[PDB]
Amino acid sequence: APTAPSIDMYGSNNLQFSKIELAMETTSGYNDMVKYHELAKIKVKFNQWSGTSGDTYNVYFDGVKVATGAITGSQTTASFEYGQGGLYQMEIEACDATGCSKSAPVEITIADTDGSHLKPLTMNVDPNNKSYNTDPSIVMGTYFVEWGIYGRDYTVDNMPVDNLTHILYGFIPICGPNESVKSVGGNSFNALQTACRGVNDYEVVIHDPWAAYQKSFPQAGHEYSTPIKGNYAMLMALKQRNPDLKIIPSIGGWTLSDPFYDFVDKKNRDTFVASVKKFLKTWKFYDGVDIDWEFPGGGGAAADKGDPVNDGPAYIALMRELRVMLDELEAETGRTYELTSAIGVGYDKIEDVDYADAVQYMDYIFAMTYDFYGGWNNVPGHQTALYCGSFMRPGQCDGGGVDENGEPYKGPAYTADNGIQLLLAQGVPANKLVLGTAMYGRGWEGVTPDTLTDPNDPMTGTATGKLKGSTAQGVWEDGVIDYKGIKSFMLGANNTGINGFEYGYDAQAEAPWVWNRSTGELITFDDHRSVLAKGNYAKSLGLAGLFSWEIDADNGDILNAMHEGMAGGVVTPPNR
Repeated sequence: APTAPSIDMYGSNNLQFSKIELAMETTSGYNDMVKYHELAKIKVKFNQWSGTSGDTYNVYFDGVKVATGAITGSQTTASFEYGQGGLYQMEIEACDATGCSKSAPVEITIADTDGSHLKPLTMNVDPNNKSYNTDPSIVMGTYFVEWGIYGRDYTVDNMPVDNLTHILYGFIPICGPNESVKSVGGNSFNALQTACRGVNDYEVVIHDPWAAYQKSFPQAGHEYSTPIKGNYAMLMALKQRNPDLKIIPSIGGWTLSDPFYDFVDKKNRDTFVASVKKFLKTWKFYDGVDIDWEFPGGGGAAADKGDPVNDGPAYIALMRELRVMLDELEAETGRTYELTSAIGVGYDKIEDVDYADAVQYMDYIFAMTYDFYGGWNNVPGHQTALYCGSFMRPGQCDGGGVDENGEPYKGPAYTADNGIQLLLAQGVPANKLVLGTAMYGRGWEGVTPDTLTDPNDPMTGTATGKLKGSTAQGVWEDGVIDYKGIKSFMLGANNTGINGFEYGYDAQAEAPWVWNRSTGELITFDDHRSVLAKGNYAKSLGLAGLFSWEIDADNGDILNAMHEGMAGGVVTPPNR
């Protein structure tokens, strides 16, 4: 007396209460599927069927009073709000003037999107990824792709997190013009139309809610009724394991950049910046935002887009206004938020943005020092080289030369160093630049020995088309192959070549190749040596560190070599 509350355990997903409502077993518009609440609504039914009811109840979490209210009669509903996610030991107590009696304790879960209710994620990482003691100042970045969980079968728990400082999550789309998404075929454009139903143009949405939060991952302990699932629940648990990990959503990319070209109208930036603030309030494991606008001024997937007059000032303004917004979130939350961007480094991309201006709002620029050459045409070259290759013509490297038809080069050749120097020369600080590493090759076929102008160098040949292969080989798209695929099908464990491929390296460029003389297949990629050279280069220049696209395509070798090449190095972190 009063009789002790007895808690009705049924009808509340095992006393799991979530700050976020996520539609399950359906795909619909983003605003229909996801609803976040600053306070979780907690409802607990208890009864008291024998004896005295009492007047008032108290709820305790781990022995601390968190709520109070009136006992109704022999069955009451405890009803209150709670902000802090976590697992708690709950007891419900009933009181009158004679005394108090409490229920047995029971575990309650309040789910939040920081993973505060989650144990540290159990990892399953390829043991070929080694341990290193790289100084924590240095960036060690990679992209994890949302769609990597299907045929690529590579999931949040496979990531070598201890070897990473930054995980960039590709990709968050923007609602609006998105015809470039059609390039990918399959259901990707249609999925985005669905996600955007009922969403204002220029607002961010989750492209694939199945992958992001609906799919149950048994390696993460997910059950079908778990309130948050998918990659997102796993990234939440991953940050419980490595609290210093920075996880940042990457907006745009190659096929998702079309809406960016309408940011010349401030009204659209305003709509975008506001939706990003809300996305970050909703999805708390995220530590800022990365803008991958490919590209201010054009030259991206959309041939009918790009304005070299207006896009640069739009990008700068975008950065300015995103930084004002993240400073708000910082004031509101007490956390630190980073603002980053992946950018083209061809001279004709750099010249369209005044980065001396932009960079003051930014923590890091991810210099996309890859995709210099590839299967879109029949011209071999080093796709991710530091320096000018031996294949290049006299004056090709600095742009003063003329091509084979006597026509002038329009600018310096596509190499990582030409791009970095252009950036530094404008006043972009070295400690804000992160150098890109490829975890993939680009490739051709038809490059047989008779096409070569220098018989020692297949970069002087001519292709007949793109490299072809199967997904099991890591060829997910013609002319592109996962690094792990090159290792399995071209290098072999000793790196001396298998399946009729030979290995070669251009010492001047700092760039490897593998070439099968008989099929004419030629692949340009990053290997251990070229990545060690990129780390050396980053050390010499005082760059922020290295990042890579994309970790699912690595087998440990690239990330390991990223680490090895920065051994001993330290950098000054930036300020925004």
